[PDB]
Amino acid sequence: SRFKVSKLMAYILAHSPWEFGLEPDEEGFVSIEELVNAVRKVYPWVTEEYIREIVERDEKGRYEIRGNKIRARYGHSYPVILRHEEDKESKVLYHGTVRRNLKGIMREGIKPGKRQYVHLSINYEDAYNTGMRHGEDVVVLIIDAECLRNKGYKILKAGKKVRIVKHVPVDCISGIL
Amino acid sequence: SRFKVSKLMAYILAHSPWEFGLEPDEEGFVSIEELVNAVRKVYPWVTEEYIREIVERDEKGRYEIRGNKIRARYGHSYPVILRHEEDKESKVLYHGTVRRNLKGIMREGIKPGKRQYVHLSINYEDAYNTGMRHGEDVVVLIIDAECLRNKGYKILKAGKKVRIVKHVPVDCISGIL
Ligand SMILES: NC(=O)c1ccc[n+]([C@@H]2O[C@H](COP(=O)([O-])OP(=O)(O)OC[C@H]3O[C@@H](n4cnc5c(N)ncnc54)[C@H](O)[C@@H]3O)[C@@H](O)[C@H]2O)c1
Ligand SMILES: NC(=O)c1ccc[n+]([C@@H]2O[C@H](COP(=O)([O-])OP(=O)(O)OC[C@H]3O[C@@H](n4cnc5c(N)ncnc54)[C@H](O)[C@@H]3O)[C@@H](O)[C@H]2O)c1
Ligand SMILES: [Cl-]
Ligand SMILES: [Cl-]
Ligand SMILES: [Cl-]
Repeated sequence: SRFKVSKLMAYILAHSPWEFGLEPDEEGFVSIEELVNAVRKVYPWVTEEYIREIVERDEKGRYEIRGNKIRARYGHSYPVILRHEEDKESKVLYHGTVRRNLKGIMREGIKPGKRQYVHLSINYEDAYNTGMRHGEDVVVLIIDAECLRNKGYKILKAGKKVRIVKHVPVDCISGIL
Repeated sequence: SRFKVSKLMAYILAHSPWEFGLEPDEEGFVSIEELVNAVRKVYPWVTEEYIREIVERDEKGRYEIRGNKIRARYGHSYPVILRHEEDKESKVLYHGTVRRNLKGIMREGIKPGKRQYVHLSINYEDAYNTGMRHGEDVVVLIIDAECLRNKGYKILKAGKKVRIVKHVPVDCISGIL
């Protein structure tokens, strides 16, 4: 299925490319035919046209093709240089987490942890879906983006609905749902 | 949670699809995006990727995806046409029920009742758990599957653990757990 192939694409591109012999450039980009060969290791119906259709029909916009190079735009577990467009439009953003983290967040703000950035969503639905990775008892913080920027933070457009920012101080959290 | 959304998928696919606007075919298949859109009236965060993940991780293999369509494989409360492969490898199967039904079963054998088929399990554990739906005083009948096949019956692979047979005569009940 496209879903299964996409999961392997995320694994290869965002998490363990070297296991397959790929060498991401400093922005995550690999050659698409190396990627296609690696995916056929597992799913041999896959071709370059199939990879491209997945990229182009992705509602997240989580993949990016440039020439015959391809990457995950965001969410890697390894360091990448993220040179993304600034979001200046959004007034409200959302961060999904589990309730046990509120204690930390309300006194520390939202911190990027082991990533370069904190990940937000322009929709509460997406923030909830992502906050679910850490457990059942999901809460979604409402974030004041104009307040973020006025503190001097820049908000980048990592995906269609994903937004990233170095940090969210408590002052910028305007509700919990 | 995956629990609640799987329960809603079971309700929709196996019990009440019409109330959601879906129109199962003669085999119980609905379009996946129709299903996703139905589930999102209750759990608005649910995506098609989340539903495909549930199908994949279901330890029963109770859902089936065929192309862009999805069904419950067995266990509907409404009548559906069942074209599953024949199980020839299992030698013993299990039927979980409650003690009060023993008087009926030993008089008559195991009867499909409202369903097209009796539902058996590959696994003693799962037979027990399913039997608990009808009360707390559960007994699991050991069924001679080789006997059923020598008697004519065709046993089918409804699920990865579920097997279905039209009727189990008393002569085929090898014991009581
Ligand atoms: N969480 C969201 O709202 C959201 C939005 C869009 C995309 N995503 C995607 O999900 C993945 C990242 O998941 P994630 O956002 O859970 O990050 P993560 O998986 O790296 O986990 C970091 C966790 O730390 C928690 N945390 C942050 N500040 C804290 C503090 N001060 N004290 C205690 N805990 C704190 C966060 O809420 C989060 O649960 C990426 O692929 C990203 O693109 C998440
Ligand atoms: N019974 C099991 O061990 C078992 C195994 C695998 C899956 N399941 C699943 O459980 C769901 C319901 O299955 P079920 O088997 O509980 O059936 P069911 O819920 O449709 O109820 C039928 C009941 O009638 C009882 N019965 C059968 N013959 C009888 C007789 N002659 N006299 C009196 N009572 C009699 C059965 O033991 C059962 O308790 C289905 O989705 C099915 O796939 C059940
Ligand atoms: Cl990922
Ligand atoms: Cl505007
Ligand atoms: Cl059910």
